[PDB]
Amino acid sequence: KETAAAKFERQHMDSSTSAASSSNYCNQMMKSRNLTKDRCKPVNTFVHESLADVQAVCSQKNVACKNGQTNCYQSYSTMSITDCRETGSSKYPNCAYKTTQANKHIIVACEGNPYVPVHFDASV
Repeated sequence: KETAAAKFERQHMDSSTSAASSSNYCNQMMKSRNLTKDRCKPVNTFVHESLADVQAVCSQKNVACKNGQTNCYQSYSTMSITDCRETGSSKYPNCAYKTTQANKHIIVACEGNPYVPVHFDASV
């Protein structure tokens, strides 16, 4: 169940806001995107740009993925993102996340035809 493309969208797309609204943004979003169901996903980034703009990164700067895969791409421009990271007070099933707002390049791995993001590698 769940294509890689749809999983990327579920984990990493939030085009409904221009930026994280409150310090509770990550706690709410990690839960509601089902990333705290069987485990506290330790780290996860949301992108506040249109899906088209994020898909377009698959046609931007070809770079190495962190594991050495050759199908990663860095956005030419910076993007509004929110980094969500599990904090010291976090213990499944009571997950607790630090919310970190930022504007930076995203790096994604792309696959398929249509060639779309299937993994969030990093931000810089």
